[PDB]
Amino acid sequence: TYFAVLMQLSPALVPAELLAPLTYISLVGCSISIVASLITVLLHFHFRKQSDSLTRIHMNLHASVLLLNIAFLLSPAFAMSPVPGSACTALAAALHYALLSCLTWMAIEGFNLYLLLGRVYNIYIRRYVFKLGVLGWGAPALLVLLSLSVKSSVYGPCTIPVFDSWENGTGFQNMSICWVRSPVVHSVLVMGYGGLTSLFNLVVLAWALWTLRRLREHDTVTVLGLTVLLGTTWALAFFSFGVFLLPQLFLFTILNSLYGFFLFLWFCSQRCRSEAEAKAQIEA
Amino acid sequence: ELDQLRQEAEQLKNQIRDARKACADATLSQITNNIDPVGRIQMRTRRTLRGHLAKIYAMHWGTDSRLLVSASQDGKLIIWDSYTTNKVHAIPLRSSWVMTCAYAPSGNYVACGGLDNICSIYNLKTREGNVRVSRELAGHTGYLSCCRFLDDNQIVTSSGDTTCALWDIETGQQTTTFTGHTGDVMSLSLAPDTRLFVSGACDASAKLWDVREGMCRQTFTGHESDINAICFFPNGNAFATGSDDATCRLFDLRADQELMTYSHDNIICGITSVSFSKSGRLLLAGYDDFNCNVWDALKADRAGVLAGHDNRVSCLGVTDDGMAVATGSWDSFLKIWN
Amino acid sequence: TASIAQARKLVEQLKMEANIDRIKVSKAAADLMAYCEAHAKEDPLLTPVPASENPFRE
Amino acid sequence: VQLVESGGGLVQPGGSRKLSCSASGFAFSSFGMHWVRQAPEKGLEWVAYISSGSGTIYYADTVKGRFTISRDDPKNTLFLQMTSLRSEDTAMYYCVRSIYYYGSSPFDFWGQGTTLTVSASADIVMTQATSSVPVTPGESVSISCRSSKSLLHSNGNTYLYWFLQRPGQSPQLLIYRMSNLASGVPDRFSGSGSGTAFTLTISRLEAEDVGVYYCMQHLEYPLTFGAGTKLEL
Amino acid sequence: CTLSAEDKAAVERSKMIEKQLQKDKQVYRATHRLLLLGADNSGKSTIVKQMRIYHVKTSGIFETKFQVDKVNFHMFDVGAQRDERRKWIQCFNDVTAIIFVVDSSDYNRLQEALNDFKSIWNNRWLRTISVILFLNKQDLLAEKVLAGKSKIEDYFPEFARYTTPEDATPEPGEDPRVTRAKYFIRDEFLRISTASGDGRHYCYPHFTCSVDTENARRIFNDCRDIIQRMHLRQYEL
Repeated sequence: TYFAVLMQLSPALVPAELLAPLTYISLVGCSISIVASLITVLLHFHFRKQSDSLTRIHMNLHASVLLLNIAFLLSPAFAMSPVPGSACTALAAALHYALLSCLTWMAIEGFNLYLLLGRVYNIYIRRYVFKLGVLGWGAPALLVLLSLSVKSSVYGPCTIPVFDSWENGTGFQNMSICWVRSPVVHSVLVMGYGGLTSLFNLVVLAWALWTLRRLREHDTVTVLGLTVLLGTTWALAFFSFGVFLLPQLFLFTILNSLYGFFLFLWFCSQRCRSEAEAKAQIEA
Repeated sequence: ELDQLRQEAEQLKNQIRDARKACADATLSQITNNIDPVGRIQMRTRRTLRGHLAKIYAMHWGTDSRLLVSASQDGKLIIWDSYTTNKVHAIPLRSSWVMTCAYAPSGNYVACGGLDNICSIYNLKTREGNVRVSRELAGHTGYLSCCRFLDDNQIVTSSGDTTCALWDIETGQQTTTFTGHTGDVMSLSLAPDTRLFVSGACDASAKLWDVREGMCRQTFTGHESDINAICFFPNGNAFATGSDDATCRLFDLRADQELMTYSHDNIICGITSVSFSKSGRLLLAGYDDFNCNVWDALKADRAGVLAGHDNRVSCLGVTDDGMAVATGSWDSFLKIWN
Repeated sequence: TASIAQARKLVEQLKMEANIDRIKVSKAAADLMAYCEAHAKEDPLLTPVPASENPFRE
Repeated sequence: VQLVESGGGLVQPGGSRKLSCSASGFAFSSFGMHWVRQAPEKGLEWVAYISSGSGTIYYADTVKGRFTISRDDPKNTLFLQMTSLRSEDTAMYYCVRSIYYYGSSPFDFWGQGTTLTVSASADIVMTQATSSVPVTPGESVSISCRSSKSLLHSNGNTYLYWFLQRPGQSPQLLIYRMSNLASGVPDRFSGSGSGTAFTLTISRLEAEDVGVYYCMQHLEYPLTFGAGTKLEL
Repeated sequence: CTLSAEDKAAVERSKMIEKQLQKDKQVYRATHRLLLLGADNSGKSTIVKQMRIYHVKTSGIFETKFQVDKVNFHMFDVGAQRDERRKWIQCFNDVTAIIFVVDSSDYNRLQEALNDFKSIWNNRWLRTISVILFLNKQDLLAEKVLAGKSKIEDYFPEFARYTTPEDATPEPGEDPRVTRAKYFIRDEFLRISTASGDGRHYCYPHFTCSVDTENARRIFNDCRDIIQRMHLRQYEL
């Protein structure tokens, strides 16, 4: 399956010839991601820094993205015959939790940027990282564990239909991915959440650009890193309309499967810049 | 003439240099070349002491080798039970900027001092449990660099002027003043026999005083940059000196001459604290490159590296029984290596 | 002159320092090495004390 | 430093009574407080203990629920409510100061005490000799005590305390941890122990050392006192 | 448990101490430490007393407290130390800002003030620390340039070859020939500022009169900019 199945209005339309290139694109982008975070988490401990209050949020976002990419690949695995009944209802809950946690952590990064650049002086809270971790993990848990029992016919096996212009008549078989099959949670907890969080990230991005221009009255590499850290390619899941078949399916996948790789690139660049500053302050 | 006695002083300097050369027959390497190496030394942070808010500058072990007083820029002296990693006392200071911290041999008083030109003496053991300042020794026209305790009633302070001062605590006035430096004194160490003490200043010179009349005995000039650390040998007839030349120099009192220099090629950072081991074989120097080095005091070989620190290592002190060495860095961390 | 008053203290101090008997570096080195080798056992930093009688275990 | 107590008097059985300890002259916030009973003829017995910050409160088994302790820090006072006071509680109460750290000396100052009269368990029991030891001034006294459990913790401290109580004021600390001497007592006193049997030796007797000598263990709560050995002139 | 009752109470005492440390860590992090430097003629002692309305003999550090918009600062003045500040100034490696106050009234010894600012700027420890430069007592400069007793060209030769900068925004009531010398000093200091700034720190020039009825909002805004840039350096790549 491709990555765009996670959040969509109801396109369900692939030309049935680009699906195989698309899915393989989603196959390797997550794969190159599934290692990129694993080494990153490795680099954070074997080369532990002074535990900055900002890099902790980056590590938590890396963990959330790694969880999402490790739970996405295993939904087709637990959508096959060897599934003990409701076995992958738990995996569907895990995937929904991972999506919500990643979005919430993006919102947390936006709030941290606002505090660090807008509310410059009073930024210290007792244990800021803990109150952000709870809001980024357990707060998007009071939405999944709440719905696990209430109207429990909400997760479980799902078969999203893929069709060409000929309604896939006497063609191939639709992909099976156990997900949120109730088209009610999929508008209040997945897309509602992604419209509440991505809109906030876009607002903080315009404000970040404005305050960075006023602060400078490279300046582009920092914004390019910021649009990855905040998450703006995930704003691409608002253009699932009929005309925009290519962007919401191909651009979204090719930019968000490699989101873990992009975050690893951000972490590596920040670490190398910190090393450069340390070398500057040692030799001088 | 006004410049006449300058020639006499130069002649005296040449004479003392010639005397030092005449007493120089063989270097320390030539004498200790037939001694087995200490081996490859490993120590780990048995207990790390968290709780300081800002950079730690000064520390001093107590006589009991268990209590450790540490001074930080937030304006606090924390007394740690190193065995159990506890906080016996958290003394809040009047001046946030503190450079020196001492611990009396009797364990009753702790002396702090800094850019306030005040040596504040705090009575630890009082009928009221709070640590109240005993007396605020004043009379220094510069930042106090090192306060050290002779007994419960005397204290030697090296400050930011070209003077050291021996104070009687009870009277509150300078018992004697040692002058003869041409720069600020940055470190001070007392000999084990509580009778002599060496002071290192920013003159690239270390002077040995005598606390009975207040006049210097000998002066040792072998460095190029300022002196930040000083420490007597456990024997009491030699002392080490840490500088910003990336060199640690061991001098001896009886020969009045440089004995040995410790400096490796890939070390270009200064030394912030030097302490000998109980046997005197290990010279532990905490450098500016986030770590400490344990030199062999009789071979000039880097025979050990202590790694874990996130910033500049500021204070470094061994215990009286020699069990552990505590290094306090600028990242508010004290590490007890063993 | 004000400067000669400070200058005449340095000559006296150097005269006091010069009249000091200095031993040979070989003798001082031998004594220092003797002290180092004598109290070599009583140094936990040289020989790692076993984790049964050093108070910084675990 | 002084600790003045208010309360006490005649209370009918089954009633309730509030006793207060006002501390003037030291830092009440950093010090733990204890309550110690003393019967009109018998010895001492530990009652309750409150720590710094009211975060660690302990009681004796005989007073497990009847009494409750409460420290009011801003005005430097320590109250306790006494509910269901039976005739077994007709004892004088002492507000005992304490502090705990490395080298600290618990049980330093004892308040004068108030008399509360009511009208008509694997503890570490400590045993002393008979409360009658004839000793004359200028000699050496050799009081002895025995513990049911070895008080030598793995740290290396034998949590033993020897107190003195003159026929007048409240008891005062003499030695703590069987070896360490108190802040104000002379050097004539000494303590020697092996973990189970302990000896308090007075190398020279004066007229001011007459009184009753009390024992304490501090290995674990509750704190057991002992009958007490009396010196007579 | 595994440890004695006395050790339990010692651990409780340590916990209380850590609680107090947590309580005053908030105050430490909220307060912004500020260093204050200047020559004897520069009226830093006048400033640190004139701003108090809106808000020991050989003592070394004098501390001034003031809060603007519920943000509290802590200015430290060094008063009783020697001429060589090479050693103790490293204690100010973490101060938010340095306030260098320069007397612009006197024309002589302005070169040594420039040299002092240069030494402050190029110090190894003081790198990555900005400077809120205050050209203090502009009233005396305005009075003296109209007095006519002394001339700029006697001390500085480049004044004649210096027209007024185009970015100047002076009050129209002042003589346009006054602002020439008023901004000449600022340019002279800013050359030293921009010689080796290179992005780690910047100078924030200002002109301050005797009282000015307000001088803390400039520090508020400047420190806001400094802390904003410090925070932005975490994302700089």
